[PDB]
Amino acid sequence: MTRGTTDNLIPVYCSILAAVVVGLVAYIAFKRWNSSKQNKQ
Amino acid sequence: MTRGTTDNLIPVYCSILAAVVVGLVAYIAFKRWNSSKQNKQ
Repeated sequence: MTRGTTDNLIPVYCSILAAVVVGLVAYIAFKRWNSSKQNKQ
Repeated sequence: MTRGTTDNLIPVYCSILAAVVVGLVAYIAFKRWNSSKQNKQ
């Protein structure tokens, strides 16, 4: 619940990283699925 | 480069977490876009 009682701060790397990762995969996944084919992943 | 010579170990929480997060958002995003509408995000 407290997670180190940092209240959004300490976990800056895991937060910024996870964000870029999620969004990134979404930008490519949502784009590739927008119309692009798979052709053997 | 070595990061403790553990080769993917310490960052088990950030790894497992980021994974579930990314995939999750993808399962909902890829599903909602599969046909579901937005109607004001």
